[PDB]
Formats: sequence, C-alpha cells, structure tokens
Amino acid sequence: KMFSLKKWNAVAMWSWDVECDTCAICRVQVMDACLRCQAENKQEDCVVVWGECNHSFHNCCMSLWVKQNNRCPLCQQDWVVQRIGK
Amino acid sequence: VAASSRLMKELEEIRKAGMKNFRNIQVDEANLLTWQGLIVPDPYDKGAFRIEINFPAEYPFKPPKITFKTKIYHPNIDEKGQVCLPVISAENWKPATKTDQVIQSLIALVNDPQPPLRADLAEEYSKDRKKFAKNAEEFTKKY
Amino acid sequence: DYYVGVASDVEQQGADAFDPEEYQFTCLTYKESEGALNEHMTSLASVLKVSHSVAKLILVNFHWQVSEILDRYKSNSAQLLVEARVQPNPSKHVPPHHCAVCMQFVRKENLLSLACQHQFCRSCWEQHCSVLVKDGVGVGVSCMAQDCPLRTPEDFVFPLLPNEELREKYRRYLFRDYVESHYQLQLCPGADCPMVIRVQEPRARRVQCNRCNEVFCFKCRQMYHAPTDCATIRKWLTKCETANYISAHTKDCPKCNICIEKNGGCNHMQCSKCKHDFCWMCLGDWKTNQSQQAQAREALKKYLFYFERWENHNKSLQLEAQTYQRIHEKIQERVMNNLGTWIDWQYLQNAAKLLAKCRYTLQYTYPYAYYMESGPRKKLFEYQQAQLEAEIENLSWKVERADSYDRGDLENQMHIAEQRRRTLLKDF
Amino acid sequence: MQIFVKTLTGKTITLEVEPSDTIENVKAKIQDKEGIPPDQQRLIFAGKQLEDGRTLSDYNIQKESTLHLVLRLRG
Amino acid sequence: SAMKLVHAERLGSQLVIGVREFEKAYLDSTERFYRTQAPSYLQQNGVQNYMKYADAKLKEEEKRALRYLENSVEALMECCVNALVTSFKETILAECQGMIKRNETEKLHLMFSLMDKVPNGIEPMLKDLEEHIISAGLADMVAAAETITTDSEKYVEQLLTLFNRFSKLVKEAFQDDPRFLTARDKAYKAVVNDATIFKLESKCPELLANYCDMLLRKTPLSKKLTSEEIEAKLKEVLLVLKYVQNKDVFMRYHKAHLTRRLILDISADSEIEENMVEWLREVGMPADYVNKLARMFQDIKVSEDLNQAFKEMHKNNKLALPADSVNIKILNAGAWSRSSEKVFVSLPTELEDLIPEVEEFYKKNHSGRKLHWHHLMSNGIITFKNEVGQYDLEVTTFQLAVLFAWNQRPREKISFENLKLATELPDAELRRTLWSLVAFPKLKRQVLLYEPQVNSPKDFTEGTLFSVNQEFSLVQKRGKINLIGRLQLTTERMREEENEGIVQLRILRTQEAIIQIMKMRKKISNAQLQTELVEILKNMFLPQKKMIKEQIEWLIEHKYIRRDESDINTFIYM
Amino acid sequence: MLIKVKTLTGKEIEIDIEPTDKVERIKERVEEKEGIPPQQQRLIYSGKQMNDKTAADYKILGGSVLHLVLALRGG
Ligand SMILES: [Zn+2]
Ligand SMILES: [Zn+2]
Ligand SMILES: [Zn+2]
Ligand SMILES: [Zn+2]
Ligand SMILES: [Zn+2]
Ligand SMILES: [Zn+2]
Ligand SMILES: [Zn+2]
Repeated sequence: KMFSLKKWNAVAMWSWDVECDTCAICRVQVMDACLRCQAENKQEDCVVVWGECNHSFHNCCMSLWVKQNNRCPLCQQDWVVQRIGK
Repeated sequence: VAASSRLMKELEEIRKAGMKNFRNIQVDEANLLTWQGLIVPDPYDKGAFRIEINFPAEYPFKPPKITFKTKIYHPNIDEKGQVCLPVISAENWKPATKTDQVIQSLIALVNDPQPPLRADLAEEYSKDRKKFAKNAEEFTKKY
Repeated sequence: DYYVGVASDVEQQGADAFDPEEYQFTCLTYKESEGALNEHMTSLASVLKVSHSVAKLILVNFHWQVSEILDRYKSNSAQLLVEARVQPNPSKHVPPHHCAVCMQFVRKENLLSLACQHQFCRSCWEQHCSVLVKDGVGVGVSCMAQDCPLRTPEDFVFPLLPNEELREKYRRYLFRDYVESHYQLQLCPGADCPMVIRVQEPRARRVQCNRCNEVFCFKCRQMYHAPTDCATIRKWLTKCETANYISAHTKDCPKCNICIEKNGGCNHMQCSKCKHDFCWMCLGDWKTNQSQQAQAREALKKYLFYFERWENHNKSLQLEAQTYQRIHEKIQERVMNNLGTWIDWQYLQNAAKLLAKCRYTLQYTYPYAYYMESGPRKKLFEYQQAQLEAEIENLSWKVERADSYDRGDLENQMHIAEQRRRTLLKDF
Repeated sequence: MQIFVKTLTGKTITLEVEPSDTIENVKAKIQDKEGIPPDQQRLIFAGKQLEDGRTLSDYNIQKESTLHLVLRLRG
Repeated sequence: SAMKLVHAERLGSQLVIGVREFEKAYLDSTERFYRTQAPSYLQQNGVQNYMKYADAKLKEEEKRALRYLENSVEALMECCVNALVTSFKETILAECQGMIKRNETEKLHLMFSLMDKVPNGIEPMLKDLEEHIISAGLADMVAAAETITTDSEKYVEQLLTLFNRFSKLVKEAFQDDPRFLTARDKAYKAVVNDATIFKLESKCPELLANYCDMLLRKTPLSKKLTSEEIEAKLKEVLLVLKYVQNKDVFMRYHKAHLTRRLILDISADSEIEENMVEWLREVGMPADYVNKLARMFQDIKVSEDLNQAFKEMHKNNKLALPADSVNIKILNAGAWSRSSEKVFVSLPTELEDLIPEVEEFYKKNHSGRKLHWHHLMSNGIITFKNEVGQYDLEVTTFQLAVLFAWNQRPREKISFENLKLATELPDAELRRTLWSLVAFPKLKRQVLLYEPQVNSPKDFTEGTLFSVNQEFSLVQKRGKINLIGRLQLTTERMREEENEGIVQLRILRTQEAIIQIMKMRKKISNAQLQTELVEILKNMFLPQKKMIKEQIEWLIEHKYIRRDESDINTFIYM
Repeated sequence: MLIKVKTLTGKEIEIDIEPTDKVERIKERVEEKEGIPPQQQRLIYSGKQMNDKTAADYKILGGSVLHLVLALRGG
C-alpha cells in the first residue's frame, strides 16, 4: 500500500517519579538542579533521595541537613535512606 | 443663650409647689448659677443633708455638677463628693430632666444601695446588712 | 514566511514570574474623593427611591458596601431602614403643642420634628447642633428626646446652624467620618497631605503616596511589614523618653485602638469615640515568686537575641545612602580610568538594592519567628533565614570588600539571593 | 515657631506656636483644628505632662519638636 | 613705571627681570586691560572668533608670565580665565546649544578646550548632546517605520548605523572624554527602549532573536557569508543587545529558536553556538536561562552517546523497522518542556511497538526516572507511491497520522468527521494539520484536494471531501519535498470529553464488527479474524490490538461468543 | 436542522427533520430509507447512548453525524 515508513526521529522528556514536586528546603522544583550545583556550575550530578516515610529531597540538600538534625524536615521520624536516585 | 430664663422658670416652679424628701434648693444671693440643696431621707431618717449645685453654660444641653458637702457612708458615693447617677452623667442625660428630678433621683439613690465607687463598702454591704445598719446608722451625727 | 506567529508559540503558555507583593492603588485628591463619595450614592438613591440624605445616612452604617445593602433590602426592606437609625422602632413609647425643652406654648409654623414625631421648636435644636458641632461630632447628632436613636439628616441640620464657620466645621467633620467609614478609601499618615488612597480590595499590603512618599500597611497605617500579622508587629513595637510614660500610664481601646488615660475614679470606662464599653482592670467587655529572675533570664536572653538582629537591620537602612555613594564613587573612578564605559558598571547598584530589600525583609521576619510556634515550621524558618544571612554576607563581601569583579558570578549569586528571599516570604 | 502633634489616629498636622505661650491657647488651636474638646486632651512632651499654668518654653518647646495627644477619660 | 613697559608689549628686555628683584599691580593691569579690550572685540567679530582670540591670548599670557614673572603663574592664569571665559560662558554655551547640529566639530573642539578650564562649564554640553541624540534617533526611526517593523535585519542595521554615527561624532568632536561617553550611552539607552514605532509594545527582543536565528541557521544569508563575518555580526548584535532592559523575553525567544535548531539539526556550526552561550553569559544575562542552555547542550551530547549505545545493543535483533533507521533522544524536562499535559493522537503500528523497547532500555541502567513522549517534536521521512512516481517527503506526527488514513482506502474520499474519528484529534489541531497538508507556501502541486473550496482554515464544515492527489509531481519522477516549517512547540489544552466519546464509539463499533462477522460466518480462527476486522472497517478506522483483545474478553464475559478447547486461537459462536 | 445517519459500512443515510421532533419517531423515519426493525436501531451522538431528550436536548443542531449501531444479541 501507499505511505510506507522510511526513517523516524523520536523525542522524549525525562523526570523523576515523586508524589511531591518540591524540595521543601529550597524553592527549587525537583526536576531542576539545586542552587549550590548551579553556583558551582556542576554537570548535573545530584540526584533525589527517598526516605522510609516516602519523602523526596535533593541529595545535596539533605546531605547538608543531616549533619545538624537527624530527622525529616516535614515529620520527625528517624531518617534512614531507602532508595538513592542515581 | 437662654439658660437664665430656664433657671428663673425652674426657680418659680420650685417656689410654687413643695416636696417632702427634698427640703429646698437655694441660690446664694443672686449667684443665678451656684445653687445650694438640702434633702432628708426615710437608715438615714434624721439629718438635713447638704448639696452643692453648679449649672454650666447652655445648661439644658450640658449636665450639671453634683457634690455633697456633708459626709455620708454610701457605696454609690465617693469619699468627698462624687455620686454615680447616670442622669447626672452625660451618658444618660436629656434636655428634659429638671433639677427637681435630679434631686429626687439622688434621694431615691440614698434610699437604697446599688451593688461602685468604693469596693470596701460594696463588699461590706454584699455579705450582710448589719454593718450597713450600724456604721451607716452612726454616720450622720458625726462625720 | 518562517517568522510569522512566533510570539504565540513560546514558553508553553507560562513564563516570567509573579510578584508576591502587588497591590493596585490610585491616589486621589480631596475633590476626587468627594466626587467618588457622591457617585457611590446616586445609584442607591435611584434604586431605592429615597432622598439623598437618607441614602448616605444608610450608606455610612453599612461601610458603603452596595451589594449587601441591596440583598438586605430585598430580604427585609423594613429592618433595613430601622437598623440604619432612620425610622422609629415599632417598640417605642409616646401634652399637645408644647415645647418640652424651653417650656412655652408655640405656634404651628415651627416645632420641627423628625420621623419619630417628637416636637421641639425652632428656637431649640440650634443650641443642640451648635454644642455638638463645637464638640466635634458630624454623624452623632440625634433626637433630643430620651431613648430616640434617630440620626438627623444633613439637609435638616444645614438650615439650622447660624453662621458659615460652623457649616465649614460640620462639612469637614462629615467628610472625615465618610472617609473613615468607607472600605476602599483611607487617608495618608504624614504631614499635611490632602491625598486619599482608593483600593479595590481591603487588605494588608504596601502602599505609597504621590506627594509625600509615605509607606504604610493599609490597615494599621504605621509602617510596612510583610510577614508579620499587623497586630503582632504592633505588640512587638509596644514591648521593646515618652515610651515609658505611655506604656506605664495609658492603655489601648479594644475596638478602634486609641491611646487613652484614666482621669480618676470609678472602673466603668466608656470610649468617647467608638462608644465601646470596657474595664480598666484587665480589659474585656461587661458580660463577665521565688527564682523569678532565674525564670525570666531565658525570656530576656531570647528577646535580646532577636533584638540584636532587629537593631542591625535597622541601622542598615540608616547607613544605606553611604553604601550607595560608595558604589557611585567606585563606578565613576573606573569610568574615569577608562576601564570600560558607563553601561558596563550598573549591576552593582542592582546588587545594592537587592541587599537593601533582603535586609528589610530579614528584619521583619524575626517578630514572626518569635511569636510563631514550637514546631517544625519554626525549626525550618530561621534555618532559611540563616541561609539568606550567609548569602547576604557573601554578596556584601563580593561587592564592597573586593575590587576585582566578574559579572557572571555576581548575577548568579543575585539570582540565588532573590530565590532565598522568596523562600522566606513564601508563606505570605 | 512651628511644631507638630502626633494625633491619636496617627496623622501629624502642623500648627503655629509662640515663643512662650500658655497651654490653653495650644489646646484651643487643637480643638478648633481637630475637634477634641480642650478638657479631653493630655499633651505629653519628653515624658512630662504639660500643666495648664506653666508656659511652653519652660518644658523646652522650640522649633520642629514632636508632641503627642492623648484623650482624657473619666470613669 | 614698570607696568608701563609691559603694557606697550600688548599693543606693540632684561630690565623687568631685575625689577622683580609685588605682583598685585600686574594682576590689576591685566584684569583692567582685558576688561577694556575683550567686549569690543567680541561685539566686532562674533563668538566664533572670540573663541580663537581667547585661546591665543591664554597661550600668549602663559608664555609671557614664564618669561617676565615667575606659583604666581597659576593665579595669573586663573584670573585670565575668569576675565575671558568665566564671564562669557553664558553666550558661548548659548552658541553651543544653537550649534551642535550641522557637524561643526572643528569649532566644537576649541570650545571644549576653552570651557574645560572653568569648573561646572560642561553640564550643558551633556544636556545638549543628550537632547540631540534622543531627538535625532526618534525622528530617524519614525521616518521609516513602515519597512523596519517587519524586517529584523533592517532594524538591526538602522540601530547600528545610529550608534556608529554618534560614536564617530563624539570621537571627532568631543575627543573621547568619558563623561560624554556616559552621556551618549544614556541617550542611546533612552532611544533603544521606545515603543512609538510600534503601537501603530516590547517587540525589540523578538526581532533581535529573529536576526540571531537568521545568522545561526542554514538560511541563504548564512550561506553567503564565512565564519569570521558571522562572528563579527554576532558581536555587533551583542553590543546592541547590551543596552536593553527586557532580557528575559530575548532569552526565552532565543531558547525557543535553539530548540527548533538542535532538535532538527539545521545549525551551521556548533562551536559558534557554544561561543554565543559564553558571550551571553559575559554580557550579563540572567543566570537561570544560561544554565538551562548549557544543560541543553550537555543533554544532547549525552543523548547522542545513549543513541549510539542503543543502536549498538539492538543491532543484533531485527525488528519491523531496521535499527539503522531510528533515532532516539531523551532530554531533561526542566530545561526543555515543563508541561506534562496529555496529547491524544492515533499512532502507526511500527512506532507503537517501539516505545516499550526504549522504556525498557532506559530503565535497564538508570533507576528512578519517568518518560513523557513529546509528539510535537517528532519528525521523519515517509514514502509516497503515486500512479506517476515514487516520492519521499518529511512529515510530523500529526501529518503522518492524517495521511495513513488512506492506506486501506487509496481511491476514496474522507469527510471531516471521519478524520476526527480515525486520526483521533481535536478540531483545532486537525484544522491546522489539514491546512498544512493542503495549503503550503508555494507547492505548485499539492498532496490533497478538497471539493468545497474555501479561503480560510476555520471555514470548514463537517461534510468537506478530502482525496489524495493522483497527479502530484515534484515533471520529475523522484525527489524529496519538505513540509515541516517552524515546527510548533506549544499546543492548546485538550479536553478529555472528546477523547472519551471517540473511545466509546471505537469500542462499540469494534463490538459490532466482531459480532457481525461471527454471525455471517459461524466459526473463524484468530488471525483471519483480525484480517476480516481490518477489511470490514476500512471506512471507519483501523483497529488496534489492545482494544480488540479487550472486546473479545468483554464478549466472553457477556456470553455473546464462546471459547474452544482445540487450541488458544479459535472461537466458537455461542 | 438537517442531520445525517451513518452505518457500519459507510452508507450516508439522509433525512430532513423539523427542529422539534421525537426520538422514536426520528428513529422510525430511517426505516423507509432502509428496512430495519425499530428495536434493532440504536443512535449515538458524542459518546453516551441516546435515550428516547425529545428533539434537541442532545444539541443535535446543524449538520451532525450520528452512528447507527444495531442490536448486539438479537440483530
Ligand atoms: Zn533542594
Ligand atoms: Zn546538587
Ligand atoms: Zn519523613
Ligand atoms: Zn425622637
Ligand atoms: Zn423650644
Ligand atoms: Zn501622602
Ligand atoms: Zn499592619
């Protein structure tokens, strides 16, 4: 039949899978890089961290947080990581 | 503007009739605005109490000033001369009340307690009436 | 053509940002305010088929909200006029042809009366309105008879006053009362300033004037304060020289805050401006020490701990102009030494303004953080404040304590500082 | 010369004064320009009530000084 | 008598040197002599000659003071300046105000040299210069607004010509004093940010971005130029762009154009793109957009690497479409497109089976990422086989979905409703795609023809007839034609009610076509069943596998059809 | 209001109706054009099935295409 297919180009957009779309420590959406890695011109190498109680944060943000307070910024449960981003 | 005619008319009206509990009100030799008052109740049966009366300018629309000169033990009367009467105060005054009505209202106020310018007197009169029947009894002859 | 309709296809129908502090206001003069007050009346007068005086008299009571007036009219068009102190209540009580004030039989060509039908002669009412106007009331004139809440229409008052100065005083007081009752309108604190601000919603946002450059909360009218709760910042200013005398021997009116004193005697205290009744014992209506220093040490320490930041960020506004002048001198020096041209050196001024705004907001964020909570929101608010403090000190080092400048780094840090300031001002 | 008053509402109007004048005249100007009757005013300057007898310059009244006005209420 | 000898020198030797071995008499003599001489010479020979008089006199008195008299020379020069220019600056500055035009720099330099000495004799220079620059710029821009608002290159050329003329004037006359450079910069900033040429708003960034795209793309202008000229033009554009106030609009438009480019791979040089990113950062643009652009470049590099890896891993197995004819790009959502709205399109079978493969390949290595497939940025080439010749052509996804509706009916006509059903698209997108596929800029011969001819895309009814052109030629017999011009990146919000209605209609009609064939023919296997369903519904739509499977399950559920036991591909009518 | 009716194969059944008609009557009108039983005739416009809405409660105005789906079990 007419109208065969010869060559195709595909475009897709990727984003993290999370119920919450904000860091809750900084005003940066989860799909964007954190402020520190923008200031240092990092090559987009900070990922998101999942807690036991299903919280999404930047790895940079909570890595800075954990030194002072060993609890979530939203609830006050003991923080042990479950799944690192990548 | 027309207070003097009001005061002369009221003086004529008081001169015409007469009252029992309220003895009479004076004028102090043509002062025409400073007036002297006297009342007698029936636990204050015996006594000729003395009052000081001041009429401000534009009297019917501005309440007068009322102070007793004779000391009396009353929860509604201060130590020196302050009496709590809403009619006398500007809160509940109307340009229709006369000095006669004011004086009879003061007499009725002397007749009964109204539980307040003195917390001690109100507290004494609240628990029992014996103190208000003894120290108020022995209050007009002396002090 | 390849470049037609390119404006429509951009940013996925979303770009730029939204300012969390916007508030539309038009600054009107005295004549414009009078015209606006007149215009908001003829509509009601035409709808309700009543006179102008009664129209504004019922308008004043309900704070000039036309829609609520119309709804309440169609609900109960009798209680509407009764509530606004126009018609006598059906629960009132009643010789003929005798004035009860000056007490003389009088003819029939006089003895004016209101809808209450209480007769008083034209020789009277005049001293009454004169005494009231001189005392300084414009909307408080009422029937002389006892227990008559009726309020006098102004067309009934103007022919009574004898001279022109009294009429001028009455007009001024009436205008003040009208602009106080209206909800979209407000006066301007400051010096002699005949400017009235008109808004569209009554809220607590920053406003300005076009003749004296004054800034104030649209509610408290003292000083702009974004994160704080207006009354809370009033409390903070109170608890912090006439100040000692006022705080020791005065008090504030409950309904409309007015500084008053107790002349002496009695405890029943009545407000002479809003008629509210309260107690000078612990306020309220009429429907009713060992180790003390050790205990208060924590409170005093916390208060001074916040007051030091308050005072530093207050002194920053004082020594703002010197920073601006230093920036200008540095710019002029670099231009004169031929190290660039003028257009290349005006991001430093933007950085200075950014620092000023950040310092002002970080100043007013502390009373909120003190009167807030004992929970996680508290645990994070001053953490974000500390982050902003670190960024402010970094940028201040980079702009005023340095000579070599790189535009990219400064712009990036400016963006970061703005983001953190928005983070703090988020809950507003 | 010229002084300011911080009214209870918050507005600060300007009124003319004299080198050494009685408080009664100032209260009269306040009541004729703002409304509050003279007997209902308490003027405070630098934490000191202004008696009806003492003159202004005794309490250091001078050019460009801010006063305060407080309502007088009786029980 | 000592001052008598020096007086005659003005009007026409070692004695004076010894006479000094005190000065106030000398200063008084000079002051009186100038007070008596200067106004007469001015009234005789005008300001233009008084200027040169003052210059020559000042130099002569400096030399004479150095020869006869001595720090005193500073005071004598100060009083001479006071006598000559300080008291006449009002007239000289009036001449300046009435002079700046008609390009008389030679007198102007002398005026500037004369006036620099007296303090605060320079501000009117700046004021007049600013007034002239602003007035001339506005007048020149409004004098040709007809042919400048539509073309970006002419607008850029006009702005650059104004800047060059004013800079040359200030260099030639004012001799490059930074104060006047500041003045001209303020005036130029005032001129550039105006909207009087528009409004019969903020439109300059759009035109500047359009010119930048013209330079960076593969346009004929970019062909008739080398790399060095391109860089010079870009630097001039940056110089003009440095004087704006609305930079976010320009960065947004530039990002859109750099999406068009760098998704279609129609750029001229990537190094120039990197250099432009760096230069835009240097000029002082907002950091967010620049960081986003750098992220875009890094993302496309990583996407090229990932595509190479996918082709290498998948080359062992041969699917329906060969592994050497497919390209994949995975890009960050934040930097490119932040909207996760759903787009409803019917899709061909060949590229429908491709999505799970890419999703599995991505999930193999990265852990914790989703994928959103963007159907407005997907391109390809398809082959058209007409009765005249065989052609290849470039289409988007919407055009492809529209065009595959004639594969099973390649001699018939289709209405608007049948397209809204088969293509499964809303009305606006369908109208735009149909206008693109029927009305293209030049295209002397078109691909599709429609009988009720109209003159606007919106003027379509529900009974419009569409047919494929059987005499379409490029009279060549083989060639390539492009139908993708400025691919859209944004689409309006899509209502789900229309999609729900279309899905309901498809489900019920598949139920009809699956019960009718079973009624007419009592028993039939599975593959021939699918073939018969495709044949029977050639005038409604092309069925999909999941929908027909669900319909078979539903029929088994409501006992319209029955399973068998011989195999797992045979159905018996109940 | 001029409406059209479509079948499974693609036949374009044409009928002209008044703006105020009945659903059952309009369904029966198609019988003269093509012989089908009244019950084995269902009409769908924009998703959900059409109930027996008298004329235009379904907003069938102008030229609209309604799918003439038959009965499933009976036929
Ligand atoms: Zn973060
Ligand atoms: Zn990071
Ligand atoms: Zn948690
Ligand atoms: Zn009445
Ligand atoms: Zn009377
Ligand atoms: Zn103002
Ligand atoms: Zn406030």
